[PDB]
Amino acid sequence: AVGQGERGHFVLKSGHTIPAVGLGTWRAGSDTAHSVRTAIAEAGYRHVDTAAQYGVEKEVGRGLKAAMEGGINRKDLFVTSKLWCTELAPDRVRPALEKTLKDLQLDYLDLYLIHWPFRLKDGAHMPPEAGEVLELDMEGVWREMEGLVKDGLVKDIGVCNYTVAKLNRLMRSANVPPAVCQMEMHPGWKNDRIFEACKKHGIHVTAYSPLGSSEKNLAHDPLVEKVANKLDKTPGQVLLRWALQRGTSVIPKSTRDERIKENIQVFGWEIPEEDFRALCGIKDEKRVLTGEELFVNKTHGPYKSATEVWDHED
Ligand SMILES: NC(=O)c1ccc[n+]([C@@H]2O[C@H](COP(=O)([O-])OP(=O)(O)OC[C@H]3O[C@@H](n4cnc5c(N)ncnc54)[C@H](OP(=O)(O)O)[C@@H]3O)[C@@H](O)[C@H]2O)c1
Repeated sequence: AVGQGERGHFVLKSGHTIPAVGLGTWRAGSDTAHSVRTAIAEAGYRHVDTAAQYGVEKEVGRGLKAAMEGGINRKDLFVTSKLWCTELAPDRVRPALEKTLKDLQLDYLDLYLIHWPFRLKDGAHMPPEAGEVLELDMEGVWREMEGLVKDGLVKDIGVCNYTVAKLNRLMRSANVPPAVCQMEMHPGWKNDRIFEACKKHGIHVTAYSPLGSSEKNLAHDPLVEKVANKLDKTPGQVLLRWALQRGTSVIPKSTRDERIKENIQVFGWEIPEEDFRALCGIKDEKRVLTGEELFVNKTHGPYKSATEVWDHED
């Protein structure tokens, strides 16, 4: 699905549109403001993805402000933030959003996501010590997030890093189902299982770490590079276009102006079926972001391995 032009977009269940390409901001650092302004004003991005836990929201805010002061309406932008683990209790949801909106210098978010489906204690360590991973009242948290929508502070709500079982648990109790499920997706980790479950429920999927992140960057993968040279495009452009053809929005992160400009030029051309199949053919070995260092305590639990974080669905 698409919108057409570099204004390509997907449609959420609420009728609101999400631009197909967004700017990621994890580890964007003290360049964040510049990258956000450049991406929006010069490269024509209309979607920014951030989070409180990234520590860059104030910077994103200054960037968004500068971009809008140059004659772009707030309505045209799509801003996503995320509710962190330590704030996953009903009475912490609203204060967390207000802080995010204040740092971003906004009055509403377009999308507010559960960052991870795990509650952490205040002052939790990495890895977490005994009793620092707490019990999650998912139903109560989600009810409060529905209230944010009702008040108009958030236009849509959703989740990240979910399993099929956790999705079913949420879908049982929810009045407003999740608009978006944001997941690690790239060649080498398709996660078709979660994608199919989201497709069934009409939930839109955003591919995070679409280039394999910093840790396992795929821009010098032999197969990706072969396709890139064949089509006269960059490896990044191929990786991102591959995702759009699967039907997921993408949020590639870069702090370099030229890469920011490149990453959105993924419309008006396609990856042929043979090349698409070859990239899908890369085996799903391992994920870059396991959540092990955030939630796994091997000795005391309650989560003693990475497979327990993903409900044994790998
Ligand atoms: N929900 C979650 O839990 C979650 C988890 C991970 C990520 N995310 C979100 O998704 C966004 C993207 O994921 P990610 O930041 O992990 O990684 P990514 O976008 O897959 O990869 C970014 C890395 O590739 C480089 N890069 C960017 N464009 C390139 C190109 N055209 N050619 C070659 N290299 C390129 C970047 O370096 P330079 O910056 O130096 O250009 C950076 O090192 C994050 O910023 C965040 O918004 C969410």
